[PDB]
Amino acid sequence: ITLKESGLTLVRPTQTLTLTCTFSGFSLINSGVGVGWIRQPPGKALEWLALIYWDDDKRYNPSLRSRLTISKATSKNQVVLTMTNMDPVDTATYYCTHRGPGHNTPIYFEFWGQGALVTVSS
Amino acid sequence: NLCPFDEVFNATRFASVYAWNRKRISNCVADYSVLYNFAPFFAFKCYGVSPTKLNDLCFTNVYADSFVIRGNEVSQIAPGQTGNIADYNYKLPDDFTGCVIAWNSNKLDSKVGGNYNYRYRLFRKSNLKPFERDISTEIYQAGNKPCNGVAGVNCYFPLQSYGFRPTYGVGHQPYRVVVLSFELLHAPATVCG
Amino acid sequence: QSVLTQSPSASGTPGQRVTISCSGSRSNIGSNFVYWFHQLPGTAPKLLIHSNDQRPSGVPDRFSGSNSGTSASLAISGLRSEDEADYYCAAWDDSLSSWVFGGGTKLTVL
Repeated sequence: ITLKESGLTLVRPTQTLTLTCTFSGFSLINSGVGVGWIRQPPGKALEWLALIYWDDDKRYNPSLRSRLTISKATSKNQVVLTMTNMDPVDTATYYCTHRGPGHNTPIYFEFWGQGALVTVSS
Repeated sequence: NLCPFDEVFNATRFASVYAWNRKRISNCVADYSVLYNFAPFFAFKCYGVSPTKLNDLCFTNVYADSFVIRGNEVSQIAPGQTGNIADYNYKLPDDFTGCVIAWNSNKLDSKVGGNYNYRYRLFRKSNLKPFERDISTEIYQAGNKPCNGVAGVNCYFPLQSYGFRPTYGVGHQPYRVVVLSFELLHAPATVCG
Repeated sequence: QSVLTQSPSASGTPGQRVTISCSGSRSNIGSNFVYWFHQLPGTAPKLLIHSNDQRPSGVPDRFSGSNSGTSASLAISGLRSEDEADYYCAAWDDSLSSWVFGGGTKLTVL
């Protein structure tokens, strides 16, 4: 199971961020499987952004809702995240993570991507 | 030629109990020795037949009914047992002949925060006939003319969700259940082996 | 109440047993499962313990988890030199309806 993010890493303020998590080893048509996004500023604690189950249940971080949109392209086995109105405080690393089944309870964040450092400046 | 037991037991997305999913299985060489390798089978009981003597008999037509219910309600899937899901959204006759198979699936159906996608009928006018399915979601009757899909003195709504989470006790965890129905009288056998 | 707090430093020494605390509230840590991650300099974190007591395949035995009321603890046995890294809490908060994390602990062996 592998994940990899991609997109534009540098963007000015008042523009929009787009990211694309391409994965391999599981399909978002089975039961259980889901994909989420987690950002981490440089030298701070982790932060949860959004999540999308296999039946298209788009959970969002409430404080960051009204700004985020996550969607899937299952045919291409890829997920797209979009966040408008970026700011210099949003410079961070963004991981795309995977939630599959365990042995008696669902597993969450078992596998991670490799990050994509995103800088918001001029 | 084998028949799809690996499709009804390994289905991609099970159904909710109020809209259960029937399927027919005929014209194959049925092998019941694949089921045991599936799960510890929290519930495996047979009416009118034994599970070990299953691989040598011949049947007329075999139906398979799959859906998902709660933990402490699996006991209601049996002939002549009165309850709430055996009363409003799935009833099987008192002359049943077949088997039921239920295994715990908290691994794949419980979302963190609540899975409000598996619902069940809570209100109906009269109990339903055996092997009957209804899907209409009409608003239920009240003392007085119900409101309109809104709150009021009564004016309730029929369906109710489940809310599965990974921390619920075993009595409230989601269970997947599949029911096999056979026929044996004057059989120019169509499925066995 | 809605944010988990951890002490920043552990400071053990090889071949010893240490514990790492995580204090929550009635709403997040006391009514949900508590995860425990581990994050090394210049690398994505890596799961250590889910469901308060279970280890994903590929984790040594020395890591143990414990939940008690509105508190959580991680017990590391056989402390070694390949473990000095950040350790994080994680829990789903129903009142906020989101995942919340802790600050992190250093745990540099001597």
